[PDB]
Amino acid sequence: MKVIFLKDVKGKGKKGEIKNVADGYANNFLFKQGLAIEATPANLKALEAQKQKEQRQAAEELANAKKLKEQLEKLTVTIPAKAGEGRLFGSITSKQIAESLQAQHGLKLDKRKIELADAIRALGYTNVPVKLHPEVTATLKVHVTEQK
Amino acid sequence: KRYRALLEKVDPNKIYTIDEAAHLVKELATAKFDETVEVHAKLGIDPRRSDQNVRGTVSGLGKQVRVLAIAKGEKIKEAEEAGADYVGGEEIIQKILDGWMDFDAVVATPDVMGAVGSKLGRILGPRGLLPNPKAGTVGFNIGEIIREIKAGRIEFRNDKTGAIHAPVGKASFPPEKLADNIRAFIRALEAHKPEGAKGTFLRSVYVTTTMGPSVRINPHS
Amino acid sequence: MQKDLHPKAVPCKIIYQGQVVMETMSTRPEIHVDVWSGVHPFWTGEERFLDTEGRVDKFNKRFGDSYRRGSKK
RNA sequence: CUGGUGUUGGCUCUUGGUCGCGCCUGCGUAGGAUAGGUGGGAGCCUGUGAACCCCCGCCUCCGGGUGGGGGG
RNA sequence: GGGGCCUGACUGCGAGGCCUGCAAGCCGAGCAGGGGCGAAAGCCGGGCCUAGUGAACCGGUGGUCCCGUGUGGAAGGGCCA
Repeated sequence: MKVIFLKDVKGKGKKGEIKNVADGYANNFLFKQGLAIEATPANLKALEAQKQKEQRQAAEELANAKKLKEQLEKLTVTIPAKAGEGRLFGSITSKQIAESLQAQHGLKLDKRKIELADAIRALGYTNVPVKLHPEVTATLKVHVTEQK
Repeated sequence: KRYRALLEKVDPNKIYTIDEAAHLVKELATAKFDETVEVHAKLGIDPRRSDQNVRGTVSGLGKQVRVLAIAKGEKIKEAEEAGADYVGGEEIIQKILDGWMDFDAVVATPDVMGAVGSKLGRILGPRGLLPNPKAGTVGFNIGEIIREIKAGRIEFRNDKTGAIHAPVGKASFPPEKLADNIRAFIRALEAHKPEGAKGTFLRSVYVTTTMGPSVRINPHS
Repeated sequence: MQKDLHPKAVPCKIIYQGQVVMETMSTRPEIHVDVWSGVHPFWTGEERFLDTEGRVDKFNKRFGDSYRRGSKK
């Protein structure tokens, strides 16, 4: 019995789970029910197919990432605000980061991103380790100044 | 210590060859003086029916083979003069069990063999000292048997539980000689096999040196 | 022809008879019965070209039901 | 009427055999047995280098261990 | 009726007759290999006889090494018992 999983066997792992839930048994209960299919050259294919597709997705984004990755990693974080002689009067929220970086340098990057104890306020040269893609991101250089 | 040493030198699941195994037996018994090597193994048969009893001899002795003569009187005399060496009676039997073992070969005069098989069965049946009949060592011609001992035979005979054994390699006799007699025994016993006996003959076959490590081998090499 | 199995044919033929064996294991045999009988599998529920139900039996079943060759489920 | 089999699927509770492995373990009355027995003898003269001999207490009649303390 | 060693109460065979509708059944000198009893002439092919019995098949088992369904094997079979 080529048990083609569409969920459980435990709870729902509809991933590469063809079990021998034998004959009319697994047969009727399980898929009559409606929680998967029998090999079906059509579905052995299926599985290899949609899996492939997700693979394209994954590696792919790895790439979108990397491109934006090296480019930014290279560039310089330029941000102008107001203050006194150390920390701006209105705190730096990388929210502000995005607004700015995208707004002026051109690239589109999150907010929930980056890594931040919190808002900073002691100007210019301080760098931010900024998460970007799940296993690689960019620790980058940020400079802000009171354009005064 | 003495033995964890040895214990790591051999393995927990492998059947080496006769010459090779030999090299390891010596590898293991550095012990005092020298540790006699023997062969010990399992006979797929059954002892509760005299029919399978695998015993007799296999083929070094000489005019050197000191012999004991187990008899009750006239036979004490006969063994004596014939040319025994240590003659006596059930008394000699009790001394052998107590702490005496000098004789090389032992003969018994068919009127004390019960004694020979039960007091010292477990005194003579290891190295071979329990008067063996159609194996020149028991008979009203105790003198005759003691006279013949020499030629170069070392016996063997299945113990009640199925294992047979004896001396197949001095821990010093060349690994080649170790392989030599280990093999020869393979032959003598292998053949000795009892008639009404099926299944699989040689079960577990091992070699070693009395006190110490025991290696299982393939008596086919 | 209302007993068969849609996918293939399996009803009929079938002639039994008993004896009193004991043969190739020393000495011959002996012949008895002379009867004929039925012999088949089992049917169940599915549908074709707007309802129908099906029937068929065991074997074919596990099959055509798993799939379908001239109707469906 | 009745064992196996078929579409007669899930969940858990359970006692049986079997071979394998892993360590257990006794009684034919000082020559018929020592912790059975055959290969031995109780070590053919012996083994981690922590309880070594003397000494309490802990585990299926006990050694496997036992905590040691002790130690020519 | 006793003692002595011994076992032919053997194979391969039997020329030729008894009784016979059938198959049976029964008998036997001599011939060959191979023994046993005696010195040997010779007897010994169960027994003092006439009852102690039975087809053909159907199967077993101890030899054969004939047949072996492509040939090399073997299931299986033919023959001896």
